[PDB]
Amino acid sequence: GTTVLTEAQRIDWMRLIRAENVGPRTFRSLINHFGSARAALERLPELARRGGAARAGRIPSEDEARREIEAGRRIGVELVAPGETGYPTRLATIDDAPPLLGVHALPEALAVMARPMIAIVGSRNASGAGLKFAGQLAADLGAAGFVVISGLARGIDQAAHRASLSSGTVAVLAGGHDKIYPAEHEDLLLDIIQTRGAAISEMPLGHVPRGKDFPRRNRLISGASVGVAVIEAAYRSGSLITARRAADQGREVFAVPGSPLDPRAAGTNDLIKQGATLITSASDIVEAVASILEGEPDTGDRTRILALLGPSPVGIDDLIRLSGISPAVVRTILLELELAGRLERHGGSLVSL
Amino acid sequence: GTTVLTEAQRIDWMRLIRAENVGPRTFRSLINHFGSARAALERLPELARRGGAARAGRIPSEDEARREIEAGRRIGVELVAPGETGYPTRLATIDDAPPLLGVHALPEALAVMARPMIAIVGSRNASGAGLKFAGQLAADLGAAGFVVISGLARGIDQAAHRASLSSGTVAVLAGGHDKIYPAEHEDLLLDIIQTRGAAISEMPLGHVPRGKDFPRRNRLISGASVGVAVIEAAYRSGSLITARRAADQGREVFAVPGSPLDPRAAGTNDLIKQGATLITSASDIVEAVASILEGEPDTGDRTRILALLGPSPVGIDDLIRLSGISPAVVRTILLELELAGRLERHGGSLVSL
Repeated sequence: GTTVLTEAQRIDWMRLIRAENVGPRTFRSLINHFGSARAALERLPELARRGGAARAGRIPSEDEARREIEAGRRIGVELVAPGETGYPTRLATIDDAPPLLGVHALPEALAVMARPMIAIVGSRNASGAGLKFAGQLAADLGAAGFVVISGLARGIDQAAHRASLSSGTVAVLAGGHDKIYPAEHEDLLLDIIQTRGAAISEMPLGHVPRGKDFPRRNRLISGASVGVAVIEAAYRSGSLITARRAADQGREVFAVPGSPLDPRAAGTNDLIKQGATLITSASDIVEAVASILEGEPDTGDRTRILALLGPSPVGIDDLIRLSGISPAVVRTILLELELAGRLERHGGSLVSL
Repeated sequence: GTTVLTEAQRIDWMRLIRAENVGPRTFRSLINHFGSARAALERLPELARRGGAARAGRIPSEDEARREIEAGRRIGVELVAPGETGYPTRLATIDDAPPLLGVHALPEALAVMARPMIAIVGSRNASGAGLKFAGQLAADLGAAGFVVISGLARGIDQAAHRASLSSGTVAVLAGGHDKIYPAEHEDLLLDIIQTRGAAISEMPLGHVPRGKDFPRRNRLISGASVGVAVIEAAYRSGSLITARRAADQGREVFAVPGSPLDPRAAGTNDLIKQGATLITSASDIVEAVASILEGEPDTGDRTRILALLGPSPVGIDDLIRLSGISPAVVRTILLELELAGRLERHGGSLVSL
């Protein structure tokens, strides 16, 4: 597999993301500014004080971070960073990407995370017809080669996971890998792993999912995908949160239509009114995403690297962390740019356009 | 009311449109080229011969044309041209506008034709829910001030006419004013007239509607409207013909969504996929058309007149015939253009930009 951080670096990444007042956006900026997690961690106390806080912010020790990384390994969870095997590329490109993603899959099956994914979400209280449609859609997308990503929820999510087991499905957990919600889906999650899929989470081990953790996780469902399909949704359905994240991130949103009188079609019909793509079958999605979805650059890779470059020098490390693109592919792109004459190479692995 | 043709001119218009090989597009070009129907009628025999036809094309006499105009008056039908009271303005702007439109309304009620219209069309074999929706939609649009135009068909059309009687509805007939199809809708048509609406037709008196007359009439339903709403439509529904005409003419098309499993939602769902506006209520239409829908020019009038002008001189007659805009309003627009310095006035009422 591809590895981008030393064991010492992964420990420092764990210490930093778990630090008080450090979220995914803070982490990004800290690395952008100080060049490494090690360097960021040193400034953490003085930054807080100079910022005007009363007291020191909590910062996990080296030992606490190491224990958490080992505790995860003991139950089959690998903690991966952008650019590494197991970290889905599209996810690295969101504004608040998780610096470390805990991925639980069979030992040789981590590559499921490199495949193109479609999110299928919708009502927890779903109609019989919605469940049926969600299941057929997931089976059809899987047969076309997509991984189905969803949130292990009651209703639409589980129908989509259940029908995509054999082609590969990913579940995004709202809490720790060892604290599954809903409890009735523990069996399903194990079947997902056993059929060469994966569970992913950014939360600490032992973290019991709380009400507020569910919306937060939705950005990862949309973030890893090349498209989000909403099957059914009344007003106030949590699945419409996934749709809203998808739109913020620039992912295409697909919605299944229904009758104006159908309460479970109110949210999906409204998505369409607001610009989501109306779908009646998997082919509508496949045709839409065909457009986009080894050191060889994939569709979009060159464009995404160019976009992260500018008149101010950046590290190849930074480009990998910010784009999720494998090290080999980023190197190929920078090489293409340089000897087309469009790249300036500076001291210590730093590059400009 | 507004009158644009003398009785002698209307007779010549009747002779010409009823002439062998002269359709609405031919009529337009003949007037564009020869300046009047009288002048066109003289060339008709020599044009046909020089065109390479074997024999003379049939041309109605003055007496036959006059008899048809009088026969229509005897049952309450007025034959109107673009620019006149009773001729709906938007209809005059289609490529194949009827030169004379037979309009049947109460004596003082011809002004219903100047009001903004929304077409409501759909399945002849409609669901209970579709009929209900069509009825509520027509009543709501009518209460907002629109006239509902439709084709007197079984299913969706009649539900829309029935619910819009009191605010005003227009029926487009596939045949003569005295040959109603379906026969079961004779009573309904009379109720439309009695409640200050209208029936319109471009067909001769005594013309029994044939299979092929139905599609031809659909362009008038869409043509007179500022928008066409399709309520339900399976594949091959005749209502999708109205939608296709609407799109060719540049009218906005609205479609009511349904479940992917609903056979009556296949055509409407597909319209949406192809760019029609998804609606779940009258407000979606009202908001969409707000944008657009006395010598005072209305929204769009100035733009439409300017578009018909060019470096080559045209008559004010031509502009009225081609735009459907009242004589007084066209004169106001040309006056605005001229003394803004943008108009050239030539000999014999001819103008250029």
